[PDB]
Amino acid sequence: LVTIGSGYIFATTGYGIALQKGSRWKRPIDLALLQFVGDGEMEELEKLW
Amino acid sequence: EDGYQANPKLVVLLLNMEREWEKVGKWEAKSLNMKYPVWPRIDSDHDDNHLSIVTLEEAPFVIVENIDYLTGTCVRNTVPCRKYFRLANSTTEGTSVKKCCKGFCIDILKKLSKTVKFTYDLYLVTNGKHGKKIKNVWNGMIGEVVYKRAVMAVGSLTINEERSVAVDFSVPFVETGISVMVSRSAGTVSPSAFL
Amino acid sequence: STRLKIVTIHQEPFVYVRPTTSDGTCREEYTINGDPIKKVICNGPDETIPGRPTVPQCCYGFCVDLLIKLAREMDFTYEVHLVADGKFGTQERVNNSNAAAWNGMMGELLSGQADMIVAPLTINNERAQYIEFSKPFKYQGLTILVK
Amino acid sequence: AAAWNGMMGELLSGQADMIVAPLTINNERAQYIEFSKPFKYQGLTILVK
Amino acid sequence: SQDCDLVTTGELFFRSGFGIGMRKDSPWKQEVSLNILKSHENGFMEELD
Amino acid sequence: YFRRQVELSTMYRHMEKHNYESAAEAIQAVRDNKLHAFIWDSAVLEFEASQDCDLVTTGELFFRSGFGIGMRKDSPWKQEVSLNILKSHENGFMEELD
Amino acid sequence: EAIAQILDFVSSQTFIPILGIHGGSSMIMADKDEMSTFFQFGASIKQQATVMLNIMEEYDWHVFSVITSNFPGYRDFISFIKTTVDNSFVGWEVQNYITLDTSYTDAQTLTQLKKIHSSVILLYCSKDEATYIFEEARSLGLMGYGFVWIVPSLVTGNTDIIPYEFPSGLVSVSYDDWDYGIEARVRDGLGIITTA
Amino acid sequence: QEAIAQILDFISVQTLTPILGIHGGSSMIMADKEEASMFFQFGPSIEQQASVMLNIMEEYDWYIFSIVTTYFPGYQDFENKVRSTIENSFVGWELEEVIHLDMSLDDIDSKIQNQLKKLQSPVILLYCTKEEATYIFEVAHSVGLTGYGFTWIVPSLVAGDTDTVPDEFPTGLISVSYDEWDYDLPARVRDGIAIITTAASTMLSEHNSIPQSKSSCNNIQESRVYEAHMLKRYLINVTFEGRDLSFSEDGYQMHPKLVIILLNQERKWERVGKYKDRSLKMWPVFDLYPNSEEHKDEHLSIVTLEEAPFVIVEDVDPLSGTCMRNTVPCRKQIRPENRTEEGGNYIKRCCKGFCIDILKKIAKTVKFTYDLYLVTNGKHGKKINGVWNGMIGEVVTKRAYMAVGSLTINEERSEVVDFSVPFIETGISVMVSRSNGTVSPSA
Ligand SMILES: *[C@@H]1O[C@H](CO)[C@@H](O[C@@H]2O[C@H](CO)[C@@H](O)[C@H](O)[C@H]2NC(C)=O)[C@H](O)[C@H]1NC(C)=O
Repeated sequence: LVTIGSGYIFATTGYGIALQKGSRWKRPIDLALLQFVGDGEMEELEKLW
Repeated sequence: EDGYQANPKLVVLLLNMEREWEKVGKWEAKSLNMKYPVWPRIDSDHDDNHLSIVTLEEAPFVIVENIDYLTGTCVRNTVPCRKYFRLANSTTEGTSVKKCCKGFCIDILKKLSKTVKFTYDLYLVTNGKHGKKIKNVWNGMIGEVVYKRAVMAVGSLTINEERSVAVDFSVPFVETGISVMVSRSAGTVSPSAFL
Repeated sequence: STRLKIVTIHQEPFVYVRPTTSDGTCREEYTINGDPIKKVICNGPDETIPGRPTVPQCCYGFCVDLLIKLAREMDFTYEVHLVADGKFGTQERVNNSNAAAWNGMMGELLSGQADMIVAPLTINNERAQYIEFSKPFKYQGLTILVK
Repeated sequence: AAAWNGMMGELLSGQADMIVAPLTINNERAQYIEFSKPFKYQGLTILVK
Repeated sequence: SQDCDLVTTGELFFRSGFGIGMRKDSPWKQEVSLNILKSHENGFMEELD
Repeated sequence: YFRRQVELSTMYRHMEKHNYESAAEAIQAVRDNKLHAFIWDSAVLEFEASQDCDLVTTGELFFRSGFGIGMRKDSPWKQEVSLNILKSHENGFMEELD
Repeated sequence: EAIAQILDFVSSQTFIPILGIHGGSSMIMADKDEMSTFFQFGASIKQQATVMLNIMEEYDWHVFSVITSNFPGYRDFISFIKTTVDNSFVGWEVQNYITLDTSYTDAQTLTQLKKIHSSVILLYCSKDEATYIFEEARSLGLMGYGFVWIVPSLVTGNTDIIPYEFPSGLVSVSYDDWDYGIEARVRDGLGIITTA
Repeated sequence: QEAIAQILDFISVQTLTPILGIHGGSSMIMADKEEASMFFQFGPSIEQQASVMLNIMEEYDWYIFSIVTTYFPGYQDFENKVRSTIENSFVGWELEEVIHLDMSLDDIDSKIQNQLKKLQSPVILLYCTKEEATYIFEVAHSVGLTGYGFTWIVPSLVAGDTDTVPDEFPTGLISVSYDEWDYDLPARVRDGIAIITTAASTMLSEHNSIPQSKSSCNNIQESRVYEAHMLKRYLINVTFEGRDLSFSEDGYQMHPKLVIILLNQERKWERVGKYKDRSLKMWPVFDLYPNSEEHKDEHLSIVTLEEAPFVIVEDVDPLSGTCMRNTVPCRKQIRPENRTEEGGNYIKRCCKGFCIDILKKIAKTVKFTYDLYLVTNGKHGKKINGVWNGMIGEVVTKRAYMAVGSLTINEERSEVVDFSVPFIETGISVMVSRSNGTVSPSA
């Protein structure tokens, strides 16, 4: 089984997490997340899973 | 060896909020029983501690398998998981306990236990998987986010504007799009144009 | 105010920057598709030649077409200029007194001179702590260019 | 709770004063007993085809 | 792709995504994203790229 | 390693449930094709790899270790032994035997 | 609490079978002597802890502290935790592991206790000691969230009376009277005697 | 007494006549001088002292610290000065807590005790009045904060007079103070007067105008007293004997000699070290910084040699002072090549790599502190004639306890010194390139 051509999906999106509209644990949550992007582990998780 | 009943007849008692030993649970034979599956919250909610959250299970983000019932325990590098055994018609929510969860989201959640320092409760959705909107009322994890059953919903869920009016996400961790997997082949044209 | 201030930066193919014509307007050009290439007059900073910091120039490209769409869609007017000191934006810790993330294009925004940044501006934790980023137009990763 | 037994416990036990075998050298064992300098440096691989 | 005398190294690292920028109290923030999402779903974004 | 590596707990059990009393049976399972894969150290295994060879070793050796004699503590000879085997390396004896 | 031991002492000399159906006699006691004694109250404290562990298994991991503070099994309780941990079937671990109370400044134990930072406090001290411990915990900050208390019969025994200062919400658990009648226990035992 | 200087600041404000002081209370650290006020204090600026505290901590490489302060003057800035000084540096040192407290009503002890009890940090900077220091120390003695492994560091004010020291202060207390030679009327006045005459010298040069003014507070201040304002700069720029009295904006001397002092056993104040210019002389006067037992945290001076990849010597940034991040310092006396004796200033090149990393990892488990330097003579241990050479010599001379590096193992060295189990596979080998491939027609 293979992807289409190169594999560009043609629909562009990334995963997201819900929060109560009123809730903003996310603005605070965001900061932790980026460094996580920057951190090598995302790629470890990539390699992991 | 204490001359005591071999199978202890035991009951679990919690020191209650107002000087009371509310019956936390009872112990019968080998099995351990707690009357309330959910963990009680002391006083007022503090620090969004143990916020309820259900993460959708899929190959990409989370994965569920049974706990090692031979030991009665969940795998060390996984997370012990719960769900509500379906009983929609029934008054009871139902209990779908003892299932372990895997995946990088699960691992991120571990990162988050430490990072945002917040305890969490995780369960599985029953009606509709990823939110489905039909007529007046929406369905899925989004429903439990709207109903106040769930604070945050986690999974392979895609982002859309409608979800955006209702709720929000600031992460965008992985690149995903609609796609097709085909078994296909390519072939020579004009025998290298006869050289 | 309907009128808006936009700061951008030279970075092909998202933002091309060319001199206006003698009469001060942008040369009419056509894309491969055949639709007229939309251009906007963007204040330009210092040129390759000595001095000449103040200039009127022509801007167009991916990000410019996006701006035009956003402006038409949310119904707002704007004025575009190229960022002072030619940079995207990073905080500098200790040049004399402790300093902010006022470096390049990003600081300009902090000052309030620019009300919106429309360019290939990477969304990251450092910047998100101080400004608001919209949903990312594109997903990209760093690579290496060689001969 | 028990001694490692087998070849090693017999050794602790004194059944065999000295153990001559192709045995890998590790810290968990090492606290309990003295070990000579290691003769070979073999590494785990997966033997299948 | 435009200059054939130049080439990229194969590895892609530090995966990251670009975005529009506004002050946190901008009244156009809610509108700016909804528009971006609509353009992605509509295909406008694909036309430009 | 699987024990201490909580990271490998999954694998620890996955592995445990299929374990053998000895190499003869463990090699045989792969040979018999009862088990698709077998995990063990190099000194005992490679010689067998040469011996039959239908089977193959793969990847990079992990968790390196050097073989040594095991003796009860305080053995007044271990040190001498160490010197002796050291000499065995020095004079190429160890090497010659291998 | 003391009463059981006393009657037990009589048992060692007399050799007359004795048992008890309610209250303190039913309450646990230190390890039985080689000569058989009276013994209905006693239960494997280890077992008792495994009961508690089941609760810990459901909601408790990396317990804050297990301390051999007072009465029987300070040394004995210490081993089992190790025995429980020794199986290594799951991923168990400990953070706090000390003893002591009354003889000197509580502080040597307290400063050590300050060092531990964990989820569930394990208690093996009498209600009297516990009374003081309650006083200690409030100053200590153990009473605050993230420091659950696991309490045995050592304290739990006074069902009728709970020291107000007892920072509630921590699990206190032992046998309950309504479930089984006190009078009910005696006939059965008599029957057992008959069958013996 | 500290308060006298403050009163004098008020007086400066009142009469606009320059005043300075060479000893004692006038000398003690004070609140940043109001700009209008004109005054001279014989002590090192609060910021400067904080800097010295940081240098001292850096010298012993105590990265993790907390600050206990009181509402006493300059407390807020102290935090600010530290925030800049600590912040600028690349290193990841940690500030644990900052505590601001005062005794109010009947609960200051409760509140202070509850507030102080949380702290766990090894290195404490304290700032307060001397007496307050007495109370805080009694409280610390109750709290157990004074005891071994925790250490306290103090600015000038608490030490006060050298002669008087309530033993309420814990021993091993580390604090900064002015040089004793400086603390004599003889020179502080000689110096002060010289400063006055140089200020007057500049009265001759700048404007050819007499500085003399009516001194009475009761009488209306002279209008031409105003001019003295400009006169202050000359005042600030005062030097004599080729020595700087130069002040700083706070009014403390701009370049004042200073000594690192510790409380020696019992009642003695012994200067552990001395500070000259930019450089810090962290002198280990007290070799054993550990109370009760010499054996605890046993010293393990270590010698190594540079080889790639394992042990790599790198030159530290000149601008970015001291080793950065991972590199660990290694010093070998800078032996002059020309000098036969070759007595040397220890080198400042940072060793880093796999060998260093292994030591760093092992050291944490071991929890033993250590000093690392580079070998000079013989490189890898060698037996030449009847005598050994290299790091092994320093192991034999007991100039090194343990030697680390790419060092191989052999029977002779195992005979003379016990060796760790080898962590790597190595040996003799060859490095060359193959010329060609053989063809056999066997297809
Ligand atoms: C303190 O005063 C001395 C003496 O005037 C200053 O040294 C002179 O600085 C001037 C700057 O214009 C130079 O031209 C002279 O060459 C220096 N030495 C002389 C005058 O021979 C010094 O600069 C002053 N310190 C400060 C605060 O700058």
